[PDB]
Amino acid sequence: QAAMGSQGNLSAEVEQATRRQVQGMQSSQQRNRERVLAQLLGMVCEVRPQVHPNYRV
Amino acid sequence: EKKEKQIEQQKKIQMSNLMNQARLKVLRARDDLITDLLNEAKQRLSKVVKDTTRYQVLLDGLVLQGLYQLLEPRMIVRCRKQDFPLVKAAVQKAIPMYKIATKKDVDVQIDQEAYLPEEIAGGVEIYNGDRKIKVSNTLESRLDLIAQQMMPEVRGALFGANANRKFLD
Amino acid sequence: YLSQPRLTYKTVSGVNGPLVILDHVKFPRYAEIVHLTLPDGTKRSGQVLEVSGSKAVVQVFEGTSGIDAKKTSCEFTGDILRTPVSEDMLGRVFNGSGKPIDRGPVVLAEDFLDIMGQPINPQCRIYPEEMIQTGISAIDGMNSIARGQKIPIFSAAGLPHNEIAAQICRQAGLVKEENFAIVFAAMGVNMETARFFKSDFEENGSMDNVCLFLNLANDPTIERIITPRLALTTAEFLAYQCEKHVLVILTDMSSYAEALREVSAAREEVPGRRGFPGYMYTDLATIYERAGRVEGRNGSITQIPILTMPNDDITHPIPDLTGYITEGQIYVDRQLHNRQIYPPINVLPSLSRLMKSAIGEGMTRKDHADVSNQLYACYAIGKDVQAMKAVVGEEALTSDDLLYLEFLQKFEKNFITQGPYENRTVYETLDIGWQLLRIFPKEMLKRIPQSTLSEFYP
Amino acid sequence: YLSQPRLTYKTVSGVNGPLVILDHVKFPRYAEIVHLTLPDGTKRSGQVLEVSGSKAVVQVFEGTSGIDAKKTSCEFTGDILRTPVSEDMLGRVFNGSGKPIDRGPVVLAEDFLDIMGQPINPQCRIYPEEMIQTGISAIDGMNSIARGQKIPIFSAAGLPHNEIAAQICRQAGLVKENFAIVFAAMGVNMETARFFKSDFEENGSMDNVCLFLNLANDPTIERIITPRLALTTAEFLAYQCEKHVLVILTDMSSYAEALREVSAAREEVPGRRGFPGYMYTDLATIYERAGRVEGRNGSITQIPILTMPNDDITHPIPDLTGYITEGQIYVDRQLHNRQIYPPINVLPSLSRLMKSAIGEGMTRKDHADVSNQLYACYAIGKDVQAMKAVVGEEALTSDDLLYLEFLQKFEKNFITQGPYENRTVYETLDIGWQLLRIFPKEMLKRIPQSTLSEFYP
Amino acid sequence: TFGYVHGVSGPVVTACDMAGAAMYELVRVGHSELVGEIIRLEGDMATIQVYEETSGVSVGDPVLRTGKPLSVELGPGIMGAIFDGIQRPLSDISSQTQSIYIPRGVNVSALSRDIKWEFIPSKNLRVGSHITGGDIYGIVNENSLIKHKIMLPPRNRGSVTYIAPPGNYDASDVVLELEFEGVKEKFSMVQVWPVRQVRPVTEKLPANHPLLTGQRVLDALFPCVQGGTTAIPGAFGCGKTVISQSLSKYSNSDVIIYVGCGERGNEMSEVLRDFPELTMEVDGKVESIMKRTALVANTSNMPVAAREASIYTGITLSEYFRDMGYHVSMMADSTSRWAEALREISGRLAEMPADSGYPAYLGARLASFYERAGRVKCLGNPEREGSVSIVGAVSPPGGDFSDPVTSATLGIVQVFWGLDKKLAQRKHFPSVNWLISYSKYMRALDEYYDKHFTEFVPLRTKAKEILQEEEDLAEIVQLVGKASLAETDKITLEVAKLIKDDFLQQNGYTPYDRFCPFYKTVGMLSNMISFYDMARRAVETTAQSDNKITWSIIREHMGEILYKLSSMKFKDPVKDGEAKIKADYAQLLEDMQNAFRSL
Amino acid sequence: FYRLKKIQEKKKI
Repeated sequence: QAAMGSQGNLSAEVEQATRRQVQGMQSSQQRNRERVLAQLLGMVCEVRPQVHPNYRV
Repeated sequence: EKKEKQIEQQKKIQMSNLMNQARLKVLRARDDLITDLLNEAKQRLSKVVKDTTRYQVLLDGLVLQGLYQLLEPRMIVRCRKQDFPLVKAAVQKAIPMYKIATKKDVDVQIDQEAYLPEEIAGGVEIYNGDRKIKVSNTLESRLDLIAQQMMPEVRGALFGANANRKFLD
Repeated sequence: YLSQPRLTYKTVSGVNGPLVILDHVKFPRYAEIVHLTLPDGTKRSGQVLEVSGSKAVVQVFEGTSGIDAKKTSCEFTGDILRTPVSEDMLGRVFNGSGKPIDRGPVVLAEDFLDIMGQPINPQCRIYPEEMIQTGISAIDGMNSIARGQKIPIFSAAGLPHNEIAAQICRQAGLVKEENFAIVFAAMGVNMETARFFKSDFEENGSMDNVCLFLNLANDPTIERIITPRLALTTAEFLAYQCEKHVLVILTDMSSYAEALREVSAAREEVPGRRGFPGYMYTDLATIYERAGRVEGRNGSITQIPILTMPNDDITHPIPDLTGYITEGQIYVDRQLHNRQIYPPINVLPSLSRLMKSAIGEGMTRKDHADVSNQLYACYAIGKDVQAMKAVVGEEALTSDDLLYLEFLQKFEKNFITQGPYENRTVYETLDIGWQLLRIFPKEMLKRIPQSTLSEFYP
Repeated sequence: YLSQPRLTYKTVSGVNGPLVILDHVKFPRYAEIVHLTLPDGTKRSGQVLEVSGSKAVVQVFEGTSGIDAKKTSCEFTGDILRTPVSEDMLGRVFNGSGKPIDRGPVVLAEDFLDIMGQPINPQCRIYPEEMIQTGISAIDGMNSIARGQKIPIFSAAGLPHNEIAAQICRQAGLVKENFAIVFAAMGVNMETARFFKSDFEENGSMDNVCLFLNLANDPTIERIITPRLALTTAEFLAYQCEKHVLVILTDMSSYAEALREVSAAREEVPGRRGFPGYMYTDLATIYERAGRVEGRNGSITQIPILTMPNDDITHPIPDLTGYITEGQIYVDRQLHNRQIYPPINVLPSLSRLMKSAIGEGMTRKDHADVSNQLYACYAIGKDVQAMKAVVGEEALTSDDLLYLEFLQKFEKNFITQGPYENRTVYETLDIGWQLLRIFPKEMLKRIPQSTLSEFYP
Repeated sequence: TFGYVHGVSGPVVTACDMAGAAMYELVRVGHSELVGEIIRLEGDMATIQVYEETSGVSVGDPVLRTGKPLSVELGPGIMGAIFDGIQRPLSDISSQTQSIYIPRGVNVSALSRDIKWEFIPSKNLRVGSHITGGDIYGIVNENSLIKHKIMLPPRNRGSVTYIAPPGNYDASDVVLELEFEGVKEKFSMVQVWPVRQVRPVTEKLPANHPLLTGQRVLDALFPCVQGGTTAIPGAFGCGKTVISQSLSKYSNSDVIIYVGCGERGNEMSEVLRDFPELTMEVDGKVESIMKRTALVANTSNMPVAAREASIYTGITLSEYFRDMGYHVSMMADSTSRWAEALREISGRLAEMPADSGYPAYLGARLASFYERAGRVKCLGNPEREGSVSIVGAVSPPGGDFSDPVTSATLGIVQVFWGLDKKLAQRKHFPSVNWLISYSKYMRALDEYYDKHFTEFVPLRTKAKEILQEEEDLAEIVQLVGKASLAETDKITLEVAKLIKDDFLQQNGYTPYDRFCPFYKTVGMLSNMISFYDMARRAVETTAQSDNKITWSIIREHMGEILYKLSSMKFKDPVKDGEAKIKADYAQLLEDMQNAFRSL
Repeated sequence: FYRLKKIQEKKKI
């Protein structure tokens, strides 16, 4: 009986820990998602067409 | 001792299961955040597509890239029906560049029957003469390629570096 | 770094069991990775093995079924197989191919690394010296293991090598980090073995510190070629970018050799011994040379494969070639298991490189190695007496022969006999050895130095 | 019914061993029979083994020699091999390929049949249970022969297996009939053929005798076709005339050797001792044509005779013989050195049909338990004799003396038998009981008590 | 489209005009349609394994293509029938052709569509419900004993739109209608399933229940469990077929699938003649075991290729009857036949041979076969639980255990029953080599004994050591005569002799020993070990006495008791209550105690 | 020997 009580208590503790971690991760994504997305958008614009290096004539 | 060790073993089993479930939930949440970021990227590039002036420049660049990747006498193009006026001029501009770059001639046609479905944000496709070889130079595939290349930097930015990463090499 | 739009073909010109032949591919690259789409929505992957002119040979890890000529598509990446690698791979189980097998998500790519790894300068290796406590009198003593060594296990069919693996896992430690991170991979095994391993790890609370790869007998055999490297890359990343000590377990390399045989036979190369390709020696050298310490860092890898034995021929090609690479080997014997000995280990064929590790100056004690050698010699002579007794009657036995036989039964019944979970201190094992030695009068112990004999025999 | 003419090609592209390569063949058919014409007037025949494109391959039954690329011609019947069949074969003698050799006419075929036969539906076939009276104590007592059953006769060089065949076919009977005999040789010494013919003439039953002959001087490859023709004749008689047919083959070892030669020419995957890997299917095809069939009173019994290369039994030939037949008889050279006319070793000679024709209502109530007790006693006798060979004589106990006496009387009376003697099963069981009475009542642990009370005195 | 034959060589066929072809596709060859399968493709040419005899096929014959792989059919009426290497209702074929033989290109439906069945809808099915496939939705009394249960296959779902009422219904009649995304798919009582696939399951479960067999030696020393895997290698001629038949006749299972590959049809006719007469009892109703068995025979003389189809069809049917929710087992006969067929096929294809000519992937295929057995939790919202056991027979060439077939086989199976030819030659019919056999399921059964036969557990242990000591002493007997051993050694030899003569010997054809109940076996073992205990106690107590007892004195004093010990096994299970047998054994034990007290 | 024969046979192409 005490063991199931402690199981419930540990469930509360771990779910609180997961909530805290989720909040921290959400903030960490928020603070710089815009800058990262801008960098990726810059990455998907520069083409530079070129011939295969080994292609011969 | 039998009853005591059985009870303790069951307790350890339950504790370990709880830890595993917690870690799995955390990782699932991280994956959800990453997928939402990818969705935002898709919406932003959808917005970017509407700017026609830069769209034509990117279209010319991608077309030339495809032509240089294929390098065959017979070629076919495919694109969304509504964007055909841009791609025809793109081909007309790109042909002399290819001729002066490869020192070789090429016949190029545009598919007047098939067109890329509307769900494609933008891009083009190319085929050889026999429609056996193709190249999918679309915005979606390029996005996915760049993402699969650039996951590590994105993770490092959005969640910090690993403390236990004592050495890069 | 970046790449250009990937190529696609629909030119499947051949199919031969686990192989596919293509044509008219521009600038093929050796060992490139490709993605195959069948006429239905299923997706797979393969690796290149041969290139000549415009011909590309590939092998499908997911088996060949439903492939045709005019509808199959293939796609070409840029580079060799580079796999994600992260410290979070602990607590995560996968299949042979590395795809997540539990309910969790795809591994977040902390960093990309080459599957083939990278050669290491011999200068930079550090000789392993830290002897390991295993809690098994058979292992410690005559065949103690330093951290960084690469000892295999030899096991015939139906012997309890799995229990030995579990026992060494639970009893891991050092002679006095407090444990090791376990990178365990399984190759073509029945469900019972996987259940046993998973349940045992779960009971001991070691899911927090173990990463599993599971390749079962019902999965296609082709992915067995890749699976061990997928284990070892993660192992070496944890050993050289986190300074975490690692004990990496492999098992049933016979199936890996079988997969190599499948590929070689499919490719019609010149067979060597018993249908095995000749270069499989170099291949095994590649897969075993991933242990040892290194200066400037901490942590290492301790390699322990398990080897299933065709019949009982020690002189079979697989065990022979593994004998030329691994410094030592531990032998599991069928006769002892028939005579109900839970760790059925024959000391005679076994051997390890402990001559410099376990000495006594900071290690167990001075008399250790001498005691071990004396026990080994005594056991050998005892087996000789046992052979002698099988010929003639008991009348011809002298006092020496009775002493040797009596020693044999006592040593077999007490020293080697050891139930599971029964951790034994090294000093306790040496004391048991001393008790066994005391049976013989002191004069016949020739190997023992005189000073040690006076000191410890009484 | 083919009303169209046959084609006559001349494009003999190549030759290699017993094979011939043809080309420009229009729509070749698999396993098709081809007649040949040499540069001179001789004639031959062959069969197709593989085709590809316009190319083809033809194995020659008579062997290849003096074959020209610019003179020979070949003719296609456009059909699988078929053979004439008629009941008139009785009283007639042929060589391989069924060609007459008795100075007689070509067979007046009532019908035509496929050489390869056809599988028999397992539903339709009926299990055999009719015991056969052989007159020999080792075959009826210690074993059983049923109508429809198949069983070989293991042997070696110089053993009197031919005499065993002579006696078994001579005085075949039923416990309480025609038994049209077929007898096909495979590359054997002609003297044995003359011996068998003389024995058949002695028994004066040539109304029932069909013979297919193959001396060793005949082409090796033809032996592959020789047995199937006899089996086809047996099938015709069994399932279209209600004739109870017995069949005998002198030496399948020659068949195995010839098949090995063909395979070695064809570079096929080897097996044990470089033998062809697919003997299993072939030998099964040869032997499967036996048993009984529902709704018809015919039957087929097979009695092949095998010659081991030497005393070994683990050689692949007998090993693949073992799986097929439901029993086997063994002939021991050692017993032949003891001058016993039927030198039969009972121990290695089980019969898998000792259930459906044994017991009360078939032979007698106390049959099977007597057989089992005799087996056990003989085995114990062999064991104690082996022990005596080393330990000596004074160290042996009374029971050992009893077992030795049992062995001596059993070998003197039971197996010993005249060249023409014919014992009923009942007197064989009587002799067995007489032998068993030597032991005390309590020592027969293989027998239930009721039978012991019933038959011991 | 069509194809045209380019070449033939035995059971293989090269073809052309197959550009759109896919591999592992079925194909029909020749004017007379012969079933086939694709194995290899180059360009538009292909390679075809033909399951029928090859003869009379010419260059250019039509080659019809189908868009499906090999598959079978599942539904009522399967029980009690016989099938060829492919699904073909042999009895219906013999009736149809009205001929003894089987035509080469005969075509008959797997199951007759003209047989009605009394279908009852499941009581919990209401209109609009969702079942997500793999779910029971009916029931059928296809025969008196087993109740065949209809289940929607997996990969299928939707809302209910119509359920038929109870009544009689022929096959190919629409019963259930579902509509998932605005598309309404119908279903009939007969489903299909690809042969080479594996039906998924909800979960797997560990082996936890014993599989009684009736044979004394197996159940006493090396028992198998339900869901288990077993192998019985044996020299050529040891009565393996008899072990398989006895197991099929007296198992604990519910449906048994006997697949005899590469065998003599005479055994099949014997089985057909025997099974109808032999009966058994469920819930007070006696009926023939033929109803709870299904047969699939492929005679040796039949085409070689069909063996593999036979082996796969057996496991597919048993897996269907596992999802059905029962316990089942199968007699896989002579897998080496399948190996030989594969060897021939590979050799004709000119692949790179491996050890002993067999192609390399034999072991992989054997693994893919063998893992498909075990206890499982099944799909379907009504909770179901079943199991499948495999009992393979192997016949290595020459009786040796060095050929690759057995070497590969032993690397997977958990329990092994080697058969020694020497025992068979001396008429010891259940020829089991106790010295080399081993079972890995010694664990996970101690609790079953704890709740039923707790006393039995140490008895077999003691038996093992007495046999082992006999073996260790036997060579010393062989090279050194008697009269050099202590009394304990001689009495142990005698006890081993008694164990061999009685406890091990079992004659399956006698009425009194055709099947041994477990209680009989444990009673016998208890009696024998009690004898050994009392005799050893008697000799050791008198070891230091001036009147030390010898084996001869014991034998003369109580020889009649030894006869009783030998003869206790002559008791029927029927016409003799268990109480009577137990009383007799207790009485004999009391007599033995009296005889030991008198000394 | 058989393996070697087969590899030579294939090499003849």
